[PDB]
Amino acid sequence: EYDRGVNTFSPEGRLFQVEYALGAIKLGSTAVGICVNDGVILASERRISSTLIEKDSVEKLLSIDDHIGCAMSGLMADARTLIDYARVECNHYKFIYNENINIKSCVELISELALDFSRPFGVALLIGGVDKNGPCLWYTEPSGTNTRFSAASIGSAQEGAELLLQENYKKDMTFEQAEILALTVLRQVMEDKLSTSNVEICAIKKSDQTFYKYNTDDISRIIDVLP
Amino acid sequence: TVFSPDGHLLQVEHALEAVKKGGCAVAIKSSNFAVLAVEKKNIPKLQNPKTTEKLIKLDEHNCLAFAGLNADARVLVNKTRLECQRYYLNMDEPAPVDYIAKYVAKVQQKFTHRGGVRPFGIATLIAGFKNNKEICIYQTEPSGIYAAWKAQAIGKNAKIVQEFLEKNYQENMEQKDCIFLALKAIFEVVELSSKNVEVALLTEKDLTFIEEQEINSMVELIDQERT
Amino acid sequence: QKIKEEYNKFKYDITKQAIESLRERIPKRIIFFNNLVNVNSEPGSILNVNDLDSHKQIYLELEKIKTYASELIEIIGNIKLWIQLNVPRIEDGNNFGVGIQEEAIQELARVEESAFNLYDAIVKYYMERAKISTKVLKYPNVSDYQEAVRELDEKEWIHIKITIVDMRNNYIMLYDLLYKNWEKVVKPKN
Amino acid sequence: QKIKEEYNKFKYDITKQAIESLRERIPKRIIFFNNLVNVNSEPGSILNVNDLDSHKQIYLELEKIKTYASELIEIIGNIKLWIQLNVPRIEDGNNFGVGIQEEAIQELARVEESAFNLYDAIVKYYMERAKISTKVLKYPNVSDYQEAVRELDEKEWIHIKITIVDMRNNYIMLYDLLYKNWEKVVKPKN
Amino acid sequence: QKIKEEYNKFKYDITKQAIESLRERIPKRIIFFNNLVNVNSEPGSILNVNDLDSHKQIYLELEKIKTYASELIEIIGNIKLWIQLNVPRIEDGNNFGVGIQEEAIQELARVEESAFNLYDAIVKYYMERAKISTKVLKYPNVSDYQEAVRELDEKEWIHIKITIVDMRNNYIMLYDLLYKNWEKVVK
Amino acid sequence: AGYDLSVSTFSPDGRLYQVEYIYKSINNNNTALCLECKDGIICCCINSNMDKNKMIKKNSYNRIYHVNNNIIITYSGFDGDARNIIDRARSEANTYYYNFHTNIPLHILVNRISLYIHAYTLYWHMRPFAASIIISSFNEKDKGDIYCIEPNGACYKYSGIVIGKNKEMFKTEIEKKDYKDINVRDAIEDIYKFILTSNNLQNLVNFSWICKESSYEFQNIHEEILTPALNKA
Amino acid sequence: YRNLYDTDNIIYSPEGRLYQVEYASEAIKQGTCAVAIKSKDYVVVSGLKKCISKLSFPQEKIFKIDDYIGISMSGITSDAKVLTKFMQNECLSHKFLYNENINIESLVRSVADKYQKNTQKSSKRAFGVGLMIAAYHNEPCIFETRPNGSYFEYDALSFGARSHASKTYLEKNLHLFEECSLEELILHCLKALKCSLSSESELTISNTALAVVGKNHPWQEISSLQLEEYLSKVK
Repeated sequence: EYDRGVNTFSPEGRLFQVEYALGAIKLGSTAVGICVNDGVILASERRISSTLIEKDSVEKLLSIDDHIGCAMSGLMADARTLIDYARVECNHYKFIYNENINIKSCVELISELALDFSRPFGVALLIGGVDKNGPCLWYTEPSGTNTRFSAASIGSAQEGAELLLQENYKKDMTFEQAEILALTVLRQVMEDKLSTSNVEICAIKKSDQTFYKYNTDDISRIIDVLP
Repeated sequence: TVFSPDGHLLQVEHALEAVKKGGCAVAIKSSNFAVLAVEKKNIPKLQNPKTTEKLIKLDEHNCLAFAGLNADARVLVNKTRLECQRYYLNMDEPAPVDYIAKYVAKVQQKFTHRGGVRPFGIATLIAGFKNNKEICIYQTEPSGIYAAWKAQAIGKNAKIVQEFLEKNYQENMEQKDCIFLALKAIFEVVELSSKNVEVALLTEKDLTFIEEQEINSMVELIDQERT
Repeated sequence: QKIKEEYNKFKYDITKQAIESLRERIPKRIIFFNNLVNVNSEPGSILNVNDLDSHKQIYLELEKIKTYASELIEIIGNIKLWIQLNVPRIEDGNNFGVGIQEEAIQELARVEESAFNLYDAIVKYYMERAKISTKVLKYPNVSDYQEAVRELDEKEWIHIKITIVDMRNNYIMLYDLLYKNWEKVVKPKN
Repeated sequence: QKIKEEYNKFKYDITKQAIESLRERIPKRIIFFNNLVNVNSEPGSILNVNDLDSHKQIYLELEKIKTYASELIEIIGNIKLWIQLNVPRIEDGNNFGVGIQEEAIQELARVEESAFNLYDAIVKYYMERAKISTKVLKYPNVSDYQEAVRELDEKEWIHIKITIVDMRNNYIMLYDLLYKNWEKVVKPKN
Repeated sequence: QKIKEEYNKFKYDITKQAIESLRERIPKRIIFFNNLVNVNSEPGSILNVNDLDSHKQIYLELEKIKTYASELIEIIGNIKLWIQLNVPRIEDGNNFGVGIQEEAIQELARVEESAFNLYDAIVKYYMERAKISTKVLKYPNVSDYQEAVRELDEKEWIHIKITIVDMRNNYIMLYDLLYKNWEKVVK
Repeated sequence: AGYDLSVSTFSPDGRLYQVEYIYKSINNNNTALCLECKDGIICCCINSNMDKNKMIKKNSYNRIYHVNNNIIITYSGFDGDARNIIDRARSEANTYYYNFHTNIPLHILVNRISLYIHAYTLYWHMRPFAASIIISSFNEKDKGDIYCIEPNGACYKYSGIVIGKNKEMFKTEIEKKDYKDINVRDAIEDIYKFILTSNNLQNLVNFSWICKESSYEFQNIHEEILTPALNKA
Repeated sequence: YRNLYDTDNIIYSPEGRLYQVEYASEAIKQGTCAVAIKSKDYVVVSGLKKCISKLSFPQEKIFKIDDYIGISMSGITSDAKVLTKFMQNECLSHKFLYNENINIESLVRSVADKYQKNTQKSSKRAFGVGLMIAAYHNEPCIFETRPNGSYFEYDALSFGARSHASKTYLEKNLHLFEECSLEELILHCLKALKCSLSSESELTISNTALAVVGKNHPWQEISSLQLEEYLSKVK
């Protein structure tokens, strides 16, 4: 093995520290984001320890701006650094220019913090917003390779949650068919019961273009359907 | 600080084991106050003061009780008080606990990410005030994560003492009821003598201590409770 | 194309037997062998020789061992082979899970090697007693030869019971290890 | 020029045999030995001594063993040499694929040497059994010598079947190993 | 599912026996063997031959040896299995404790193999002694064969007592080892 | 065995590796050639890498660099680490032109380029260069002078020198004539005969002489001077 | 064969090779296929995207630098977006400090040193990527780089998983220079991908990005509603 170096090439032609960092995003809490023709829904999964952890004091859907919401996974201690850096470079873009930052011009800069030429970041984000050109949902990796996902999922249970989205996705879906899909997949890959304090989803519609965290009162409006 | 093949860290996972070999500290929230309690052991007939290791002040409305390396706490606290006053000079308001806890957790996170810097081997739990008259007992970690608890304990055997708090923690206790809760956690410290615990009652933005004769009237009730 | 079909059917056929063995075949045998050498016994109440009188008594106990040994080799051989067939292509780095697979096969081969040597060892029992017994027939008054025949059977009696506990103990040490490392044996390169 | 043609022809004819063995000779035998010792069999139905009545029956089983052992050495010996002929010029570094090739030679030589040792083991059976038989003739009432004969046949009977299992398990693990590492066995450095 | 209940009960049932051995079974035997070979004895007062009269005295003593060996194998065997079941899932890093465990496994297996080989070694004693004794009847004037029989008993008596010391010493080193590192073997 | 990893570590006999291994690298890439003539200096380059690509243009892989009007420089070895010295070779000519308003003489350019190549064989953090540079020119009153600066300094002034995969074969063929005889025009035929002996009919070579009484400046061959190539003798 | 000369950018092997750079030159073979054809006056680029999952959109392979200069990376992405930005800023600054277009031959020399200066140091590693700079300034040229500093003004390139199968298609096709046939040139380049596409699979239904640049052509990305009418339906 050649893991002693921070950035050394393998005989088969691949990195090692970046490859080892990819094995750190499959240990945190799961998450799932679904994109539609008029918005984006990001369903997270709260994995609180006990009644001592105050609810709303810990969350997994941090906001980058007023029009861009994102999830996280991996080393949560290092996830509040890229998001804190994305909260600066996005507002710095809103000061030089005046329009909302495009996701493609935001995900490409948040992936630019994976430069090691310090140790690489073991964070796997799920940035999704409605910046321009319709709503988009992206998914970055510790390797810096970004892809535009239509319905992705990160976290511990992202292996069973990925193919489950391929068995229920429809291109012409609505918010009622998205919010149901964003929660019917979380009930399958789960170790607890989907109560009113186990999901902290948020949606960014295309009409108002602003994000809106779903409180515990409106979360009962979707979990009562259960198809 | 280099990644491992499974994805975990090394120094961040080693330094987290250093706080386990430290004195037990426990902070319990209430309605309008937060009584702290730290248990430390000294050598008799020598060592004149209590050394004022724990229950360090940071501002007029803050209280930090470390656990871990007794020598490394002064550097994190003197780098906290320097930012506890730099904020007051740049925002004309006393430093809320939401910013201090976000800062102390940033100092430890900034060290595990740098190159050639030993991570902090301490884990403090800050119990201050927010912008309004709300108390939020935060709790840092050597990894950089933090969460606003309602009752927390750290140090030597921080699991059974944390388990006892889950058994009888009500919503809003009284003054003496909240002290008896933290003072019921002397089961972890040997001999339950009054020369080992050092409680501090932070209340209504005015930090105060508790005399040695008051803890004697409260520890004597444990003798009739341990039968 | 028929061979291509027949081969793929075979890899599937192993996998079925392996999961079936871990969920049913292996736990049932754990409890079975445990009923013969119970852990709650006080020391010395198991490994004694009080109920010990060719040695017709040892034969019946040895016969049961061979049944237990035969079924063990068959069961262990296929589970071990199944893990061997799941090792991925050898690559440089990120093969911590392959290390678990390699360490597991070594331990699996150890138990198989241990049980396999019993068939030769039982022949050794008869071989050693027969040679000494010939000397007793030729020299009936050298008393140490007569003490030697008695002790050899008593030795096997002690060894047989230690063999039965080791059977029980190998199964539990094998089962807990595979259960704990179950995720890396099936998907080792993620 | 006559030596130059025969040598290049030799390397080509071998290369054919290696592919021929992997596409036909080895898989056909995989299904063949599997049809004799099915992985889907219930425990105890393979490795027993239930159908056991010089021992003419054992003689016939060893004759079958000798056929299986002979044909394996010929196929494996040529496949192994073929991998050896495909090792590139020795260079410093970037020879992980050469390590794979060496690893392949290691597994192939281990199985071939193991099967080769059966020829020495069969001689040991007849020599040891005959020696014991002389002792039975000299001392016909010491019953342990007669029990040793019975037990000796049962041990060898089991070993014969474990050998068939060892045949079965080696053939599948070898074919699967080369299949998984096929790109590095042929082009270890590109 | 019925076996699954029995299996968890089995894992629970082991833990009780292990604790019982450290608080009662192992310390009591330490004192037991100590009463036979006191450390405060003057040199030569233990490993001597003054009390040595087939050799019926040696015969009665081996029965005690097999008793001492039996209780040792049974006690250590359950302790060894108990520590094996306490090895955590193989993970990368923070497995310093399995190394601690390995030292315990290495020493526990070593003592068992030593005691197990006594059963084979005693059979070897009688086989060689009987063979030499036959030769004395065949060759009554070669005086060294008679000296060899005498010396063999004196040798075996010495070997018997050092074996008892090795028993005693194994029990104390094992008890002392688990006691000092007790927090890391369990957690 | 242990004393050849870094460059800042010597060997017990006294030699120095990692500056020695480079000699096995410049002796395996595409060769070069440059030799004195009574009329001028004529370089060469034998790019012996046809078989691998065959898709590049005709004269796209040129390896005859020049710092200014009349000083030709070729390579041997790593194409990347050799271009970096050219930038230090060109910038040295410009710094000498700013500070002294004159063309840089060759006996001071090869010294300022030697303390640049050699300077990288000292730091443990940086790796040494992997190129053998040929430097030459042709004065009007003085004859030519070819400097074959190899790695680890050693700016030796040759008169005909080859460096590559056949650095020992052309030396047995360059000695077939003194070359301080027949002009640079007929010397091309003698050069092209050497390449075919030691490998087929391909237009991969690209030489460039410095003097044919053409203002004594650098220029390529021409497309009409390569055509009369004797393919038999 | 002690393999000690394998984990650093400074250590040289006894054969003369530098194995840490040779591993990067092998890292471009683990990328998707790509091919660029140079006509008499037009230059096309056939990039094949890497559709990883079924729901995810395919990754972008063909980029843009200026109106006439367009690249197409083939290797890791983390070392492609950095070399593109450290090429565009070396391109727009030439159109700002001066006013003419950047000379394509003078641009690549500033990109080769971005590889070279990133190799000699030990703290920095080599760029594992292979660029294919396709541009047209006065004459259409198809340049390409490597992790090692090396340049070859090609005429037909290939980089990828099955690059050798497409290399053989261009080795026997030298009739691309003479007859330009822009409408048929893209058919040749699309055939170069189809002849080396995942062991007889289609994957050309708007999943292979195309780009054309020439005389009066800027870096025109071929629209998704134009390459499937007949350009993808020839055979």
